[PDB]
Amino acid sequence: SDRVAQLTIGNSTITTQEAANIIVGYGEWPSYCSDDDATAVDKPTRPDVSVNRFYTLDTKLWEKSSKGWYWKFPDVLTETGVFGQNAQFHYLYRSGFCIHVQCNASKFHQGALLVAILPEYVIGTVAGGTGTEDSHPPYKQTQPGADGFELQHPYVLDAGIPISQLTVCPHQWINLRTNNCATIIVPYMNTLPFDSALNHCNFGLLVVPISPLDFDQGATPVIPITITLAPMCSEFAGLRQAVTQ
Amino acid sequence: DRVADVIESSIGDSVSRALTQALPAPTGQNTQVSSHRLDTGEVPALQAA
Repeated sequence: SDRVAQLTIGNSTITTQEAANIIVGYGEWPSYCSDDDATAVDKPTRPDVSVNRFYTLDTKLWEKSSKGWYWKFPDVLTETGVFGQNAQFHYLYRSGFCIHVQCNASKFHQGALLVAILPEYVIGTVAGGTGTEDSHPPYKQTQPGADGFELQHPYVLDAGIPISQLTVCPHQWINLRTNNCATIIVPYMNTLPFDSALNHCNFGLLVVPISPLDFDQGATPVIPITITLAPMCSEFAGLRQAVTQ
Repeated sequence: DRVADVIESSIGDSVSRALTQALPAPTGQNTQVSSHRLDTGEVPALQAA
């Protein structure tokens, strides 16, 4: 009664028989915005079930040489579903998330993925190699939406910070000999009650292989990793027309 | 003994009428909940500058 679990939100239900408990980001469940914390004077929309549900957005293939991937969050879920819509029509957005990364293999396979939540995950460039050029990461890299982006220098999280310390962030590992999925529940985290789901990304989801995937030849070599996230306590205010970016 | 219009004659009132009072404004005014109102007769939005 700790390795098996079921997550049910909206009209979606995730099952898992090898999970390793659930992490609750910074030990705080997602809440709605207080009356004294808010400033936007208009009564917000709380679609509830139409947006607070499990969107299974992407699948990556883990290979004996994969570097790792990340997904910026507020964004990843735009354009997809009713959530996407409310995020485009409204200026202000607010919401916590239930992230469930899954990836299974056999008892004869081995490997270990680090799954973390890095708030305000600002990306940096290699500065033209030498460090004299003041380059900047492109829209395609800082806000990749679904499909995420692949890391080029995971050791420093493409941002000059050691991944060795990335665990001071809500994390969970996917050790194949132990489990087959991670489950983080992040609350809304920003220095503001609401912000634009479009141009600001509250945090990134990191999935990095720290202990390389490996298996004797002959065992199914296609080992996918699938991301499934679900917004929680979604609130929207500041209604205008629909906006893409 | 008097002439009436002299007993009334409000001439000499040193105090100013006012009409408005000063209230405490330590913080900005709060916003209370509102709901839809579909009714004839009450038109807040209509003014006369």
